Amino acid sequence: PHMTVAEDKTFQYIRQHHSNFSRIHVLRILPYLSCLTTSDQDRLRATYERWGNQDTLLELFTSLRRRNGWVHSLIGALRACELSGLADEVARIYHS
Repeated sequence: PHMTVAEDKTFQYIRQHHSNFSRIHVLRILPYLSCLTTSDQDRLRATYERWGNQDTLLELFTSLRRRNGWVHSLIGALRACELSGLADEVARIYHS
């Protein structure tokens, strides 16, 4: 019963507006996402190498969604990676 209404709403927003998020660079954002496990990190770096940014970004969001507090992890990480506008939009949806 983990996932909250706000989390789901946020995930669905990112899904519907995925092209808004295309300038995330997966490799740069990964170490900031403290909600990911070391195993998650390992797998996502290896996924990136094989499939590239665009497909790995899809996998990143579904990977995030399985973890505690991913929304706030993502918001923090977006700010840390010079994407504060994306952070603001995500926070706005979460609190809506």
